[PDB]
Amino acid sequence: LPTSCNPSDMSHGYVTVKPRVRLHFVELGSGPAVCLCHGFPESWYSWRYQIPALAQAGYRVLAMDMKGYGESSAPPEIEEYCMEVLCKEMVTFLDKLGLSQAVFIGHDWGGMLVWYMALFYPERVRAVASLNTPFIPANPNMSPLESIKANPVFDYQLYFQEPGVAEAELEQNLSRTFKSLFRASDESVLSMHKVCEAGGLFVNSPEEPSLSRMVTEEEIQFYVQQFKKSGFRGPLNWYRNMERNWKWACKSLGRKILIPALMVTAEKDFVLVPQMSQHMEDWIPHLKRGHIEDCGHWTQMDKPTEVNQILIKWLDSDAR
Ligand SMILES: O=C(Cn1cc(C(=O)C(F)(F)F)c2cc(Br)ccc21)NC1CCCCCC1
Ligand SMILES: [Br-]
Repeated sequence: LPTSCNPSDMSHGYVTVKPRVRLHFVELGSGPAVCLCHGFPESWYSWRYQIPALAQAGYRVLAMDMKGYGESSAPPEIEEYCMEVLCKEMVTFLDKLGLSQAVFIGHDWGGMLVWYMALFYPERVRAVASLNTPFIPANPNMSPLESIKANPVFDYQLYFQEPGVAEAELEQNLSRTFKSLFRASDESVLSMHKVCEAGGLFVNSPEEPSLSRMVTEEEIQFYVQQFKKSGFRGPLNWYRNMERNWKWACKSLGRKILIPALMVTAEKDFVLVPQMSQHMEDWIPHLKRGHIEDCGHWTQMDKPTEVNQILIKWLDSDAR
């Protein structure tokens, strides 16, 4: 396993992007700035195997707690978590750090964010990489509701819409929640396509799940402690701006991403399947790619060595 991170041995940074919205990050290394943006329901700590490796390779790594998470602010309002607001806040973050540009690397919702940053703020994005999450141009002729209903494996997203419902289930037993979620593909105890019918994520899953081979008890407990701070409302709110996000995205239609760009697919992510990325070169002509076999949704901790090799190869070449 690559070198990991001990939270108390990190530098912890805090930037107020607006009154009452303060973003926390950890920072390691010197060199060009690289900003890592996690997914749902994660942490800066999801990048624990990439932070040392990137620092060692000659980068200044800034691993965020995204808004809603960890030591970052978690306001309750849904519209605080639309992409337009989130991206503008990441630009403010760079401004207050005095960074003209950073490389942005995201996974999952953080992947979506970094695509949006590359599209709307290219002057601030030196290069962009996404793990698992593709870049799909908004289709102005289709409602987000339609699109989500048109894919069985997105059913959990409908469950996530009604405020309070998923929060209560996810918060009920945090250790159960993270042990249930953070599993390899072959260890999965959940089906994303059968959730609204069933009445929740964990209705058919073990009350006392085993520990995945991917994680230790201590690592699970870190996530538990982080999610006692603000719970899952802010995180889930990332999913509750589908119309607002689509309207914003439509404003960028026709624009091509011309900065250096990397798309990394994961063979065994059964929601963000590799084939979802198949047309991206239409919009990102000089896209580069990596592909990780035997890798599920939780890319960074499933295949940390492979992620590190892909990112470093790309950083040291196409991205410069
Ligand atoms: O919804 C997710 C994250 N996500 C949650 C999963 C769960 O098990 C949980 F219970 F937590 F909800 C989950 C499971 C797999 Br497999 C993959 C991804 C998962 N990401 C979206 C994907 C769609 C469009 C792009 C933006 C990001
Ligand atoms: Br999966």
